[PDB]
Amino acid sequence: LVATEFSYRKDEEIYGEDEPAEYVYQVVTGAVRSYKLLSDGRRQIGAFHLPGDVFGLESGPSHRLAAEAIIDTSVRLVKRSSLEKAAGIDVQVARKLWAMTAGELRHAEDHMLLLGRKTAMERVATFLLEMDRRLAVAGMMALPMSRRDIGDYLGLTLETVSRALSQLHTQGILGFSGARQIVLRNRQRLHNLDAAAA
Amino acid sequence: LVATEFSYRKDEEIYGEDEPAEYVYQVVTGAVRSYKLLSDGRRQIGAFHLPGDVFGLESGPSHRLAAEAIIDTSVRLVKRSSLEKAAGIDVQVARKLWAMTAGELRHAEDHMLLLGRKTAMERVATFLLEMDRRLAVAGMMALPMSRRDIGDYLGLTLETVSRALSQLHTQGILGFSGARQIVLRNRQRLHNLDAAAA
DNA sequence: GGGAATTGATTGAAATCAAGATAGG
DNA sequence: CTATCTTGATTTCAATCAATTCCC
Repeated sequence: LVATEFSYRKDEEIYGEDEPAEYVYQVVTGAVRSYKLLSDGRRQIGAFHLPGDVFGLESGPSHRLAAEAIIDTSVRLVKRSSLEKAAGIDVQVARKLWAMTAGELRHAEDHMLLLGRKTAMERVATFLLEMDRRLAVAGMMALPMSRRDIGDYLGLTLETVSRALSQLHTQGILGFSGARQIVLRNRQRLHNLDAAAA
Repeated sequence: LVATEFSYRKDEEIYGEDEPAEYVYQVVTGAVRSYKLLSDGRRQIGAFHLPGDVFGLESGPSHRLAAEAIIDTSVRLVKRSSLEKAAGIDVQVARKLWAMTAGELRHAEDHMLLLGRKTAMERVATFLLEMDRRLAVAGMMALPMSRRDIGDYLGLTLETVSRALSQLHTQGILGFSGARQIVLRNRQRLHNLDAAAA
C-alpha cells in the first residue's frame, strides 16, 4: 500500500539473520549487502542491492541473510503483512511476489556456479560485467563497496580481487579514476575471461 | 490436479538448461541431480532431488538448471499451465508455489555460503548431515550418487571428497558397508566439523 | 570384468603474511 | 591523516596426475 522512508548510515545493520521478516525494502539511494557469517568471522555476501532493487522479501517468517548499508542509504519500506494482504486480494500481486523470489533464486543459482566452479579471474570478470550492467552511468561504474566486500561476494580474498583488477588494468581492459571508479574499456574482452555456458 | 507417471533411466536427461518449463515433477523413486555446466565441462550440481521432492518448478518460462536421473527414477508430473490455473483459482495454491520456490532459495543461500567459505572437510560434513536427514533409513544412508556428483555438488574433486570420507571413517565417525552405504556413528562429532553460524 | 573408489606423489592457484602506496575525510 | 588498496614473498589446501584396489 503506502511506503514509508528511512535511512541507514554506512555499516548500520538493517536486519539480522533469523530476525523476524517484518518489512520489505527498496533501495532509493546508496547500496546494501546481504550476507551470511560463520562463527570465526568468515562471511559470504549473497547479493548487493543497488538503487531500485527490492530486498528482504521472505515467504517464510524470518530473514535468512543479514543486511547492512554499504554507504549511507535511503530505502522505502512496506509492512510484510500489508503485502500478504494485497497478494490475497490480487492474483497479480501474488504472482509478482513469487516472481521476485524466483529472480533471487536465479541469481543464487548462477552465483553457486561461480563460487563452486569459476577461477578467480572468471569470478572477477563476471562481477565487473554484472556491475557494469547494473550501475554504469555514461560508461563508468562508481562501485560503492570495498575490495573486502567484493572478495566476500566472490568467495575470494581482497588481495586476489586487487590482483585480478590490476592485471585487467595493465592489459587495457579497464580504466581507473581512483580504485572504485572503474571504466570498462572492452566488454567483449572481459566477457571472454568469464567462463561460457555449455 | 491430475498427475501422470513417467520413468527415466540412469543418466537420462529429464529437461535441459534454458528449455521450456512445461512440466513440474516429483520424485517417487530414485534420485535426480540439477546442475549447470560451463563449456569446458566443469559442472556445479545445485541440488539433489530425492523421493517426495518436487523439482522443475519455475516462475519464469524456462528451466534454469538441467536435470538428469542419477539412477533409474520414477516421477509424477503435472503441466505447469495446470498449476498456474489452480494458483489463480486458489490463494493457498499460489502461496504454496511461492513457498516452494522460497525453500529452493533458502537452500541455495546456504549452499553459497558453503561454496564460498567452507573448507573441504566442512563441506563434506555438511553434505553427510544433509543426506542423513533426508535419506537415512534406520540409521544408514544408501547414497544414490557417485563421488564425482558429490564433488560437483560441493565445489570439490571426487578425490578430495574420498579423502575426507576416508578420514571420517578412520576416526570412527562413519561406518561403510560398501562405498555408498554409510552409517553415521557420531552425528555430534560430525556437526562439530561443519562450520557454525555466527 | 570393469567403472568406481581409494590412495599416493606432485603441482598449482589462491590464501596468508607482510610492506608500502594511494587517496578520501 | 588514516582507511583502503596495491604489491611482493611465501605458504597451504585442494587440484591434478598417477597407480592400484574394491566392488557392482
